[PDB]
Amino acid sequence: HSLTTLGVEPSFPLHESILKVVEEEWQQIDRQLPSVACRYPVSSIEAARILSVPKVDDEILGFISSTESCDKHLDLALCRSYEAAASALQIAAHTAFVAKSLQADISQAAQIINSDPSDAQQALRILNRTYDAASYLCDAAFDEVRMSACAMGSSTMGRRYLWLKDCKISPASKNKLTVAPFKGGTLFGGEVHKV
Amino acid sequence: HSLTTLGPLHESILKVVEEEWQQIDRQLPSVACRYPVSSIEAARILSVPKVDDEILGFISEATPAAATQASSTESCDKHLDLALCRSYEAAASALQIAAHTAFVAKSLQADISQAAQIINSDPSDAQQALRILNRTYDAASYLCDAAFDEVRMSACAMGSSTMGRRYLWLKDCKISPASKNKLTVAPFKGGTLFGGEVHKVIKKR
Repeated sequence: HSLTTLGVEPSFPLHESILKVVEEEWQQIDRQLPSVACRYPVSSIEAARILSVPKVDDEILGFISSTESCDKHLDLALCRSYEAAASALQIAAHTAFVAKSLQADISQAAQIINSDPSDAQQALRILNRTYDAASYLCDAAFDEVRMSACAMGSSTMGRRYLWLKDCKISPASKNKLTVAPFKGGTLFGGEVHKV
Repeated sequence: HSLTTLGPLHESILKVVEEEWQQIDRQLPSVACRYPVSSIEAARILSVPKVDDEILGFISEATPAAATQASSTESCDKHLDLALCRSYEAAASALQIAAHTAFVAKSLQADISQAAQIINSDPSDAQQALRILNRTYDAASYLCDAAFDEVRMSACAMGSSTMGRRYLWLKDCKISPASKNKLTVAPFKGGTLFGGEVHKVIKKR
């Protein structure tokens, strides 16, 4: 009857908690990306290499060794976008595995319930596991949301530096415009009183 | 007990990522039909932010013009802006999918408990529980599908990020334009920005 878990026990409106998650990440778009290493462990050396931010080949660096400040900021933005997306992928990968196990468990319980509705205790034990898996999936979905919000914030931060790189305004005004909170809609939000 | 749904796990995930990476400079697939979202709020959030005319006008007026320089970064700049826009869009799409995933996950858990109560009370209602479980079975496959779509969107974002960085790092790289073109459009393989193609143009120490 009352199962239990250690976790959370033509229009599709956006959930209010999703909006809140996005808005809070966007209050400070230039921050470190949350690690997902402990909750969504990467399952292999291959995935591991493919998930890490790709390095600039030494071969290319050999042929290189005042927008340099811009160049570093743009690189950082792109690196964070990649990192936020890699994390979302790691989570999605975990979700796939869980969705699958949950599916196998449902069939199992169905098979028990069918073979004479009396082995309730067994089927109810299996359902208790599925219920937990469902809670986990809902939590994983909110983590995916958070990562997307971070990726969107980094993209935005990058475009802010890019669009201000050639105009002649004090570093103060440029910095103010670049770190300002983001609300979606427009790139700079709208510092009406720039001067 | 015959459950059904109308339409190498790790291997499958790798395949999708690799397929998207064969052409990193490409338009993103739409999620509007499969993962529709509504509200003035989500519309503002999901669309790539645009530069406002008052800020754009201000930037322009503060942008000096003359002959001299001649080295207009315009090209590179457009490539970088496109990469960051695509990164935003790929992420926003993954967000729409995630939103649906939260909804389905929560619905699935309410159904599981409903089935639990049925078989907990008078087990005789086997067919009743089976119909509830048949629905949870579908929701679970939906979730697996959504997870693969999220993986796809993430791979696209990573591809776009990598494209942006290839243009950024080749900018002041003292190599010919033909070599730069080749490295930039090469398939992305992970590990390094140009790995898999780099050696075909520059040997290592």
